[PDB]
Amino acid sequence: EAEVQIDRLITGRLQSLQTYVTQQLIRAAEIRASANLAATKMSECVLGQS
Amino acid sequence: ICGDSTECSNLLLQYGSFCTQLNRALTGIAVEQDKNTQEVFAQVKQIYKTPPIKDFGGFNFSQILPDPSKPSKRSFIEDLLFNKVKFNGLTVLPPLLTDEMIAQYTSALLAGTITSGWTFGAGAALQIPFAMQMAYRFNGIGVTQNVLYENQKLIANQFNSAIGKIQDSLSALGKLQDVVNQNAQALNTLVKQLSSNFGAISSVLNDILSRLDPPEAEVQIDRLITGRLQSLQTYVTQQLIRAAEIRASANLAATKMSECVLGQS
Amino acid sequence: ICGDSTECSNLLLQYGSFCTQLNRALTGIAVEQDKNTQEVFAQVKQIYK
Amino acid sequence: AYTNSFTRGVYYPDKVFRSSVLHSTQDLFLPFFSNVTWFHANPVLPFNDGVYFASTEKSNIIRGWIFGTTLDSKTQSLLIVNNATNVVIKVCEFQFCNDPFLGVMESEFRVYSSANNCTFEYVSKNLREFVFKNIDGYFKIYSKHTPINLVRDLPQGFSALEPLVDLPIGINITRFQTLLALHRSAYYVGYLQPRTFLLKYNENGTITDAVDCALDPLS
Amino acid sequence: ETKCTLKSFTVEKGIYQTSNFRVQPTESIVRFPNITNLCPFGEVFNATRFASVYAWNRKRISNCVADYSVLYNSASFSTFKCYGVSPTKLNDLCFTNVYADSFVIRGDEVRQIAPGQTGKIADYNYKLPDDFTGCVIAWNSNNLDSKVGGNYNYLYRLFRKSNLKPFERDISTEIYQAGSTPCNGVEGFNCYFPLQSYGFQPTNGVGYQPYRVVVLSFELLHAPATVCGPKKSTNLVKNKCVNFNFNGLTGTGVLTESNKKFLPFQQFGRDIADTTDAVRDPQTLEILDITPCSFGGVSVITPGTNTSNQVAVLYQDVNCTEVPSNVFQTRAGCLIGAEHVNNSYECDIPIGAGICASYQTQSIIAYTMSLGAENSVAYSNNSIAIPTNFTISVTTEILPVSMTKTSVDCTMY
Amino acid sequence: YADSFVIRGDEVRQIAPGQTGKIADYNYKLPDDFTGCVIAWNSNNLDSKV
Ligand SMILES: *[C@@H]1O[C@H](CO)[C@@H](O[C@@H]2O[C@H](CO)[C@@H](O)[C@H](O)[C@H]2NC(C)=O)[C@H](O)[C@H]1NC(C)=O
Ligand SMILES: *[C@@H]1O[C@H](CO)[C@@H](O[C@@H]2O[C@H](CO)[C@@H](O)[C@H](O)[C@H]2NC(C)=O)[C@H](O)[C@H]1NC(C)=O
Ligand SMILES: *[C@@H]1O[C@H](CO)[C@@H](O[C@@H]2O[C@H](CO)[C@@H](O)[C@H](O)[C@H]2NC(C)=O)[C@H](O)[C@H]1NC(C)=O
Ligand SMILES: *[C@@H]1O[C@H](CO)[C@@H](O[C@@H]2O[C@H](CO)[C@@H](O)[C@H](O)[C@H]2NC(C)=O)[C@H](O)[C@H]1NC(C)=O
Ligand SMILES: *[C@@H]1O[C@H](CO)[C@@H](O)[C@H](O)[C@H]1NC(C)=O
Ligand SMILES: *[C@@H]1O[C@H](CO)[C@@H](O)[C@H](O)[C@H]1NC(C)=O
Ligand SMILES: *[C@@H]1O[C@H](CO)[C@@H](O)[C@H](O)[C@H]1NC(C)=O
Ligand SMILES: *[C@@H]1O[C@H](CO)[C@@H](O)[C@H](O)[C@H]1NC(C)=O
Ligand SMILES: *[C@@H]1O[C@H](CO)[C@@H](O)[C@H](O)[C@H]1NC(C)=O
Ligand SMILES: *[C@@H]1O[C@H](CO)[C@@H](O)[C@H](O)[C@H]1NC(C)=O
Ligand SMILES: *[C@@H]1O[C@H](CO)[C@@H](O)[C@H](O)[C@H]1NC(C)=O
Ligand SMILES: *[C@@H]1O[C@H](CO)[C@@H](O)[C@H](O)[C@H]1NC(C)=O
Repeated sequence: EAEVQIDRLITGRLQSLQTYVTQQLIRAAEIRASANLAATKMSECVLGQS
Repeated sequence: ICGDSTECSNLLLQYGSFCTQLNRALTGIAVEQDKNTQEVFAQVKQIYKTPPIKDFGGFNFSQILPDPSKPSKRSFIEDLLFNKVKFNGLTVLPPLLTDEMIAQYTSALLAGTITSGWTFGAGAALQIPFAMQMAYRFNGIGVTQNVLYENQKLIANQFNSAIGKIQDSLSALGKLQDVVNQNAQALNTLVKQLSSNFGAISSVLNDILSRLDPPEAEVQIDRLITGRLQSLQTYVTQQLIRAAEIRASANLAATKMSECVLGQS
Repeated sequence: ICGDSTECSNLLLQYGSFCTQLNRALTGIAVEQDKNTQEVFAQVKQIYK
Repeated sequence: AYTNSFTRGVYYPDKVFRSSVLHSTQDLFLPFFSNVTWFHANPVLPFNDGVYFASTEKSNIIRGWIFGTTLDSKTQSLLIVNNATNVVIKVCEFQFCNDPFLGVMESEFRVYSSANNCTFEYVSKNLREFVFKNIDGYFKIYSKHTPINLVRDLPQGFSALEPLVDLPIGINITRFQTLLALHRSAYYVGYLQPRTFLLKYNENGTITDAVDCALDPLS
Repeated sequence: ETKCTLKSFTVEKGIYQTSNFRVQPTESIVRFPNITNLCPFGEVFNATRFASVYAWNRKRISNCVADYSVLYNSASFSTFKCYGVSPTKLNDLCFTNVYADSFVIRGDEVRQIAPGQTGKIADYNYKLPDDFTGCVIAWNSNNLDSKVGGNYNYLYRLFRKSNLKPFERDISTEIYQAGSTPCNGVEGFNCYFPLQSYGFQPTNGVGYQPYRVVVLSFELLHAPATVCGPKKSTNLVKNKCVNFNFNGLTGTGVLTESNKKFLPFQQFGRDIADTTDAVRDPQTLEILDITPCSFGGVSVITPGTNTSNQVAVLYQDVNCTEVPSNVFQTRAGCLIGAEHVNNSYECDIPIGAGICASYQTQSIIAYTMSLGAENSVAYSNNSIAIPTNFTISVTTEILPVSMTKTSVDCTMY
Repeated sequence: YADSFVIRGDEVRQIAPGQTGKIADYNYKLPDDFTGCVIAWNSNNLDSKV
């Protein structure tokens, strides 16, 4: 009888962990573009005159 | 999910903060859509006006300046462009800026350019005659500036004919139709997913509830809940992926407005 | 999911439009890939020699 | 003889109004461009899954059908008749003439010779289409009456069939026949299969066009 | 409610979604089909001439709408016994067939019409099985069947070889047979006809006057559906969130007069995305639209608890006429608790559709944001402006480059 | 808590969470998230008399 009750917890916790991991991919793809812009500004405004 | 019923709400309360996360995710998207528009269009300090004359060296801007005989005060080409493009918990919020306000930002950007060249994008607007500004720009592409003054009439006629061809080429906007289409089609699927049992006896929370007794009905209502929560997660994840694509496009638009409208590239 | 089995296929119909959604998502990113290389390489009008 | 339907045998799948909405359904339909038997003037046919049935005349030679599994006693059957008065639905155990009909004095009805155990009664050129089906003890009948400008040949066109009757009988059916008024002083039979169609709804809510989605690649 | 939604004691300026507003409907108005007929009992009961007791009749009532209440409460019946099933629950059950048997007997012979009896009637005239299911009804009929001089048309059988099987019937007349002997058709010593006749007279003590009897026998079998109880209804309304049921269609909403035209066999209409949006009234046969009842979101506008504890409330897209001072209507909903001014400032707290709010004039006010100042360039065909000085300015720009690296251990979580 | 009573033999299946019948309807009703245990034994010789 405890198998049926443990599976209900396993399914929920897996869902929650995988939601966490999707939203981190989507947030990291946005931090990546900001850092790519910062790297271009360091080249074009600090080591040059734009 | 539930929708009116009360046997559903207590069962869904058992899932934690799954619904709080989804509302946060959708609210962030909606707040980002106003910042997109503020970054593209509110790029000007003052609301500049063109003078009542139109002596611009033979250049004719009448098809792109605002139309005073209208409630919206759009231009002719902005009027051509605007003629070519309640439920189960779903709601559409209005944008913070009306498109009267957007047309008023664009006409001020236009009058800044026609009257001051590129000086209003770097400080206070300094007037200059339009032919002399055109001659400064011919220098920027490496042509000597008497080539403009000795060909002024021909150059103005060519501009005027090219501006005339644009309306005919207009009266294209598929990139703006695709966004509207993909969003409406993704919102239609979420509503259609409410008539599926997901492996319960039926898909309507009353007939399951008035044809079984609680111990028996809770089993089916949990299947319905699981399916309907999966549908909403699919919807929200795709809206998150689709909004990051719209943001990269509004960022390109802001850079173009800065670098192609407020200067010479 | 089912792999040539009608018993499984009719039970899969009780979830609605999940497979239509999945195929639509995967096809849209196969169309984007040809646009990707058209935008990089076909930047020239004539074939110069 | 055999003939070709073109776009025939479309019925409203159920109640519920509706307007301009290319709505998609899965049901039992008569496929487009089908092979429909031709009869002149008749024999015991099968049923096996619903039936399309058209007919053409100005007089009234077609005077109803008879249904069932054995068309006799020892098992129950339906009987749908129309003398010059009006329709007479009936459900008993019968004894049917192997060649049953009615005359035209104007005395008639050599149809059966037994009316035992009746469990349901009821009493009260041209193209006349009918769709008969039998699901979950209900015997549904759709129908439509269009006027031809011919006398007795199957025309071309689109015309959706509206539900008429509903009978909670319970009867089993495997066979059916026809009834004709003799001489004393043309009809077709299609069958229905599970297809998927795309119906175009008008703004008043009528079906004006359809698409059979298994005809060809374009469809 | 905002502090509770955020789980904090200090809210910073902003706009927060706090809950929801859902109009409430009352009463459960019902609807159905006009009370049609009520089963066929005409002949079967109000007949002008009943049937003998030795050849009873047998009517096989069939698919219909039977209302045993008009029977049960008619108070004209001297005997109404139900055996398989108590009487009040008849108008709530469904069977396969009902049979009705009819005949006429003496007054004190009504106690042999019951399961498990004996006597001249139950032995060989009419026998009821031992697990009967139906009901037995009986009423006196002295004035109809008894006539001066004696009504000798009502016979009964008084001799038979063997008692009847239940529901068996025997209309023969072959002579009887007394002690061992031929008796080839002819009365005489030990032998005689088998039928006698009640000679009914109007001056006969009760228990000798004719009673008419009807025996209903419900016999189930099997089917998909049939007769059943009669549903109730009420008087549908309009212009009021309501909880409705239209012969099966269960829903909620405001009902309104329509101007669409169904086809005369269609009950309700559906939208694209498949939601019921019109119905037809089963009694009056008119089309009514069913628009979703009011509803939306509620937002709270606060200047921040470190400034004030006043608050304004936005009732997302909803006419400021059914919300339950300053009530102000916006393209974005109904705003309560802020006053509308005519000035225009820079946007502070964004409401929507060009409207912002601020804590200035205090309290909370509404208005239309300001795009910016107004600069008028003195443009001419031979004028130029040239700067004579400059300023050196320095500004900042802040950019995120990284976030925190986290790891999880699936199994341990 | 221990509750005690006497019923017929085939009415022991209504002493369970989520049942219906003359016993569970209005004689003795068990909540729908019961926690304990139900014990029952035949007692023909003690309670039934000639
Ligand atoms: C600027 O160009 C527009 C054309 O797009 C001119 O307006 C048209 O002028 C012609 C004759 O030159 C008329 O036949 C059309 O009816 C005009 N269209 C309108 C008024 O919508 C306009 O005159 C030009 N501006 C100047 C100063 O010449
Ligand atoms: C159902 O019964 C009601 C009455 O019980 C019918 O209402 C009548 O409608 C006609 C309109 O043709 C009026 O002239 C009568 O005065 C109405 N009678 C009453 C008592 O109000 C109603 O028509 C019946 N339903 C149908 C479909 O006919
Ligand atoms: C025939 O049977 C009918 C139905 O029981 C009898 O009808 C009713 O008479 C009472 C008067 O006591 C009325 O209140 C009811 O409205 C009648 N029912 C109907 C017709 O709906 C009737 O009395 C019987 N025959 C006669 C004339 O006695
Ligand atoms: C150009 O602007 C500067 C200010 O930025 C002027 O210098 C200021 O002059 C005033 C009055 O003489 C002083 O009070 C300030 O201290 C000066 N500022 C600084 C930073 O030294 C300067 O005079 C202007 N030049 C011209 C030609 O107008
Ligand atoms: C219908 O089927 C019969 C079966 O033999 C065939 O002979 C006939 O040609 C078919 N008719 C059409 C129109 O295909
Ligand atoms: C028509 O046929 C039905 C079949 O039983 C019969 O009841 C009816 O009386 C017939 N019509 C006439 C006028 O006899
Ligand atoms: C059907 O009719 C036959 C012969 O008339 C009879 O034996 C049988 O009892 C009838 N069916 C029923 C259910 O009474
Ligand atoms: C119809 O005939 C089939 C024969 O396979 C039988 O099994 C079925 O019970 C019949 N229908 C009914 C309602 O009895
Ligand atoms: C039916 O449809 C026709 C054409 O679609 C339209 O003109 C008419 O108004 C509609 N309603 C009617 C005929 O009542
Ligand atoms: C918040 O409160 C602190 C101390 O009470 C005060 O110094 C600060 O100005 C306040 N902030 C605002 C925005 O009023
Ligand atoms: C709200 O309802 C009233 C009454 O019909 C109407 O006058 C008003 O225009 C409605 N609100 C809007 C924003 O139209
Ligand atoms: C705002 O100005 C308008 C001008 O049309 C006037 O009618 C209105 O009363 C003013 N509002 C207030 C609050 O004074």
